[PDB]
Amino acid sequence: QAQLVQSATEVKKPGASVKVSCQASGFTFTSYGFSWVRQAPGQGLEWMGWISAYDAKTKFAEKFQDRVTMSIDTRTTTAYMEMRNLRFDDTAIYFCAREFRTQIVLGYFDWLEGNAFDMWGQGTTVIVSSASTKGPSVFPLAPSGGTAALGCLVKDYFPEPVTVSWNSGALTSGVHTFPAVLQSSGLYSLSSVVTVPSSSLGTQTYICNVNHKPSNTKVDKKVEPK
Amino acid sequence: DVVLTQTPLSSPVTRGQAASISCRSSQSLVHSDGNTYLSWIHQRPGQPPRLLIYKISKRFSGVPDRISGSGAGTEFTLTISRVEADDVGMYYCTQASQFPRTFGQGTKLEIKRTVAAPSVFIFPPSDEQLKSGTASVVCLLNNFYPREAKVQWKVDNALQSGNSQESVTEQDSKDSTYSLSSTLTLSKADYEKHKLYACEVTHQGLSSPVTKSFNRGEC
Amino acid sequence: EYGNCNTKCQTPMGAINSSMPFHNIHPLTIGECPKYVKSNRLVLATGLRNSP
Amino acid sequence: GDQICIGYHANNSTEQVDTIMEKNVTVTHAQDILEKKHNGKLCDLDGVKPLILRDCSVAGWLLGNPMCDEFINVPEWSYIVEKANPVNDLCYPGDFNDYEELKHLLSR
Amino acid sequence: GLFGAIAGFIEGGWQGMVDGWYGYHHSNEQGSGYAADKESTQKAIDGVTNKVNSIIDKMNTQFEAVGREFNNLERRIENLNKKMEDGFLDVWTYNAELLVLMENERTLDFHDSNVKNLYDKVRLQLRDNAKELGNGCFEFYHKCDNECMESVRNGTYDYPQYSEEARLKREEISS
Amino acid sequence: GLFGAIAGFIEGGWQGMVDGWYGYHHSNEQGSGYAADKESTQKAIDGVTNKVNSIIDKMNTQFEAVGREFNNLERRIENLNKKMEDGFLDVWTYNAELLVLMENERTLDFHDSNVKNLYDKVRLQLRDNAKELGNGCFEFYHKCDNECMESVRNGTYDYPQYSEEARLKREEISS
Amino acid sequence: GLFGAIAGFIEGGWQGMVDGWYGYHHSNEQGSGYAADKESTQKAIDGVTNKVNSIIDKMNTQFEAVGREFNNLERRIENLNKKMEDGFLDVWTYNAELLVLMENERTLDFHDSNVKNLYDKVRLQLRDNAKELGNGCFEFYHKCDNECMESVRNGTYDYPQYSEEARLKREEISS
Ligand SMILES: *[C@@H]1O[C@H](CO)[C@@H](O[C@@H]2O[C@H](CO)[C@@H](O)[C@H](O)[C@H]2NC(C)=O)[C@H](O)[C@H]1NC(C)=O
Ligand SMILES: *[C@@H]1O[C@H](CO)[C@@H](O[C@@H]2O[C@H](CO)[C@@H](O)[C@H](O)[C@H]2NC(C)=O)[C@H](O)[C@H]1NC(C)=O
Ligand SMILES: *[C@@H]1O[C@H](CO)[C@@H](O[C@@H]2O[C@H](CO)[C@@H](O)[C@H](O)[C@H]2NC(C)=O)[C@H](O)[C@H]1NC(C)=O
Ligand SMILES: *[C@@H]1O[C@H](CO)[C@@H](O[C@@H]2O[C@H](CO)[C@@H](O)[C@H](O)[C@H]2NC(C)=O)[C@H](O)[C@H]1NC(C)=O
Ligand SMILES: *[C@@H]1O[C@H](CO)[C@@H](O)[C@H](O)[C@H]1NC(C)=O
Ligand SMILES: *[C@@H]1O[C@H](CO)[C@@H](O)[C@H](O)[C@H]1NC(C)=O
Repeated sequence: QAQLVQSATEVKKPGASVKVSCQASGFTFTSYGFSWVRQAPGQGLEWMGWISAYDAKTKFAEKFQDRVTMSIDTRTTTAYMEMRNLRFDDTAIYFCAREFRTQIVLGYFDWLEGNAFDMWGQGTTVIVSSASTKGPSVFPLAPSGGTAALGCLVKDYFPEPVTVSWNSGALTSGVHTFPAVLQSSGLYSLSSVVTVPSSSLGTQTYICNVNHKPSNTKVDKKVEPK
Repeated sequence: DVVLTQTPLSSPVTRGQAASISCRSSQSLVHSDGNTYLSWIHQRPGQPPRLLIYKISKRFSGVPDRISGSGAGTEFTLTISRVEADDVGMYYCTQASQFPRTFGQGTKLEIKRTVAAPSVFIFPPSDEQLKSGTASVVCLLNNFYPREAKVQWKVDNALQSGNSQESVTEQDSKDSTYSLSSTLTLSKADYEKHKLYACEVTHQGLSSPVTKSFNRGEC
Repeated sequence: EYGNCNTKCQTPMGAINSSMPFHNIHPLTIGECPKYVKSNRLVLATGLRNSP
Repeated sequence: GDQICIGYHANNSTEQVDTIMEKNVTVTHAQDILEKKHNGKLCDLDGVKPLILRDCSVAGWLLGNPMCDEFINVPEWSYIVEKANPVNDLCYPGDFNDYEELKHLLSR
Repeated sequence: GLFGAIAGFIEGGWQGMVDGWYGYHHSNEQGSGYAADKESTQKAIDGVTNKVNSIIDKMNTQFEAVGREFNNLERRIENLNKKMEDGFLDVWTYNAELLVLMENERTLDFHDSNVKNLYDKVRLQLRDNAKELGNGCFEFYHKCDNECMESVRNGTYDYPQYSEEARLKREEISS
Repeated sequence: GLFGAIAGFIEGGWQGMVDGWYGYHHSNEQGSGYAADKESTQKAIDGVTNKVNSIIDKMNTQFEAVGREFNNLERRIENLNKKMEDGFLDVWTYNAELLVLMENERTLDFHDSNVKNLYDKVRLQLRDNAKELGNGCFEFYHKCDNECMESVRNGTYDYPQYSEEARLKREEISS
Repeated sequence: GLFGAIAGFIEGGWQGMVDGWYGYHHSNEQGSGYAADKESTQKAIDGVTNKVNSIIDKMNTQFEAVGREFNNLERRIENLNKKMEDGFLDVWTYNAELLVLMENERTLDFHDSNVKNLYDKVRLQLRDNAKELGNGCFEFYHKCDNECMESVRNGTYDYPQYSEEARLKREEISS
């Protein structure tokens, strides 16, 4: 099936550079062009430039004109995007979007190979931070008839993400694993909460399972009433 | 450059009702072939965008006939005629008849449900965290709507400022509610120099501000 | 008079904001301009002879 | 007997083109490659505003002809726009030495 | 035209074929209908696109400022500039005009060739399993339902399968 | 040539056909003779006329006065003018020369195509009522008097009328 | 391509034919093998040579000295020279680029035509003494040793000699 698969995430330091790839498969690579589009945390989509897989011809955005370079390898049906001089602002997801192969199009019939932004890659996260890989500290959030609320505080880790589960994935409803925040220190932190019956405390053992894939740091922490 | 002015930025819509998103271009988008390459894309949280409409009004493969595009010239309109949970996310109008390419600011669709007030909960910092030198005092607003809320931290009746971050969940599929988490961040020094920690919450679903609180060391 | 726009190519009669290879507007241009011709109509065929 | 035919497209186009050997040939699709449209105003050129002198010559503006109101002191421009016959050149009659070359210096 | 097909042995095009540049019209027991050939239409749209884009692309565009900077005692340089200015306009006007006239002939001959090649593609598939009516149509010597017509249109027609049925109908016409 | 007819499967042209560019030579009981095809000759003369006229028409001609107006201390401008003058002559000399070389090839291929198309026109009329000798001639399987030859030459040949007489002569050759 | 032969009804060329541009591959009792057709390869190499030589020859080359001879108070002439210099580079860059693009299409169509014409040359020699397989090959209805294959390749094939043997094999296939 026709698809675009981008490269894995990149953790880079300020001043460094990154080269995200996008591999086409299942369609004629040279029948298409490719726009690069980014999504910064909380921000809307931002066009970065375009490159024809037929021509090698480029088109550029004002903001990235200088520090971005696009290229193409027709033997591995792969499009690339290189960014020089990485900044913090550059922390973002970078999408590779399929588009027109030429700037003048004769779209005279509707089924023709064309249609802009009809196929997207899964995205590549580039993180730009002069912090370094760190496993989280995991602290309990202790509960007080009624609906009881408890949870875990997964703190001071890097990079994203952390997965959180409860009792080896046994408890799922009631749960809320929050999106992480970036602290002033440069490390991320989140908390995972779950509501349960008051008549469970002491009767039921509640443990949050915290995995941080980037450092291979696994931690299970039981939450006891206080 | 072509500017695309998308409106509104925020689109609460009750399940079953219609949503109507507007896109105005600074300038004609008719390409040299007669076609106007004004498109709509949609982005669910945690996924790549997917094409909904191309050429003003044509449905991409897979797209229901309840999703609908219209317009001419410089005013374009996407309507979604009976909204579901899977319709929530960001919507962008986009143009590819000209370089540079342009996107709209974005429109966030969201399910509008009956107002539901948050179950609030405060959490003292564990003894383990007081050993490492810093203090996390967590406030939870569980399962509310609408999104707009105000957390205010108080330490011995003194409003805090610029020492806490909050994170909000994505809207829930079944009950369309949010949760929000405010985290007060202090030193072991400053934590043991006060007694009363209180969390005060203003929401539409409450008539009076609700306050959960605790005294240090008394649990 | 000034009209708060931007071009790559500027004509005494007004601005040309376009990427065609020829234009017939005015010779006394300033910018990255199309090539000036004394022509009313330069039209390339793309489709076929039309019926009947 | 059952049939299959090969054929080609036709439509309601009235777009006409010429060839070396024929004129006014109607075709299904065509493409203009001649720009004929202008916005009818003076714009910035690559992000830099022009210096528009309404009723003044370059000489009037430079020397400070009292009818040539002291300009907003635009610190940078891309080109200069003079009227065809500026009313306010030299108010006291005379000559400007190497004027045309100074004007070309001050163009941008 | 050069290739003899368009406005030649195929008289006139088809208003009823909306979805492509070249294609087919079938007629059998189930009913008649039009179908665009997408391989040859897409190829052609690729070529013509490329043609148009090159005519525009390959133009080299530089920054030039052109005005009238010479005074009343520099009429000889002003005339040197006029001869230059006017000279380039004569060149570009002639090249543009002839370029368009000449590539317009080649584009129409391209379509002619594309149509003739498609006819030859079906010709070579059907062989003697069909009569060649000479107006761009083939009269089949066998029964050809919709799945058979699709096989002609997508280049997988099975000559052997229908070969016998066909020759019995050809033998029969020899009476 | 490109279309294989002129100086190809038709070896050499006809001195004896004075009244047109392309035509016929018939041979029957009444006698032989040459006849110009006027439709295809007039079409071709229309196209080539149009070609010639456009190559001349489309040239834009302005008034220019060119002399040597610079003095002995203006050699640098005089050389700027020479570079300009010489530059345009190099351009016009190359374009004219290639234009002629290139349109001369297309004109001869045009004639080739015109002749091949005419052959195909008669081919499609006669079908199997005549043998195809392969040198540009058709040997008729029936008796074809002058009014029959005229019907071939003006595109109204009646295949049905002679169809039976023809197949009896083809059947007969199978002995 | 325009003529339907190269990368059309003949799919792909022949790595094994080292000694020419177009030619033959035979297959009989004695063995198979490749042979270049020298008449049509030499003709084509004549044409393409002539093409290349003309594109180079016809350029008119004059002596020109181009420098920067104007001082700091002659910027207006210096700009007249720049407009001139830059103008001719835009002209020559566009013409060269399009000339190459356009004559590259004609050269490839030339080869296409040359191959189609050769196929038609063998077609016209063999007539019905061979079946036409439609992929560029002829299946012979008779036994054709090496001296027979040479006669096809050098344009002296004797149809009459093999004509009877052939029709007995065609009659036989009608069972
Ligand atoms: C015409 O073209 C120019 C670009 O050459 C456009 O100018 C851009 O847009 C605004 C001004 O309208 C500037 O602030 C940008 O910096 C320009 N971008 C550049 C130089 O890359 C202009 O918008 C276009 N005008 C129209 C009507 O389409
Ligand atoms: C070409 O068209 C043929 C005819 O429909 C296709 O072959 C048939 O496909 C249908 C599916 O609609 C099947 O039910 C039949 O079993 C197929 N028939 C045969 C004889 O194979 C075929 O898929 C098409 N091929 C290509 C390459 O487009
Ligand atoms: C084409 O030529 C034919 C053959 O001569 C013409 O038809 C005949 O015209 C003669 C007049 O000289 C009549 O005596 C015959 O009765 C006609 N015969 C038939 C069978 O019709 C015909 O007029 C010509 N048509 C065109 C369109 O040029
Ligand atoms: C074309 O090839 C044929 C076939 O070989 C040549 O004719 C034969 O030439 C051989 C010499 O190798 C003789 O032994 C035979 O007697 C010839 N056979 C016939 C039937 O003539 C012929 O010389 C070649 N002709 C040209 C013009 O190249
Ligand atoms: C040509 O036909 C189409 C058929 O849908 C129609 O939309 C169009 O209006 C017609 N003609 C013109 C000149 O627009
Ligand atoms: C032929 O072209 C001219 C202008 O080029 C136009 O005025 C005229 O109406 C055209 N004729 C037809 C039949 O379209």
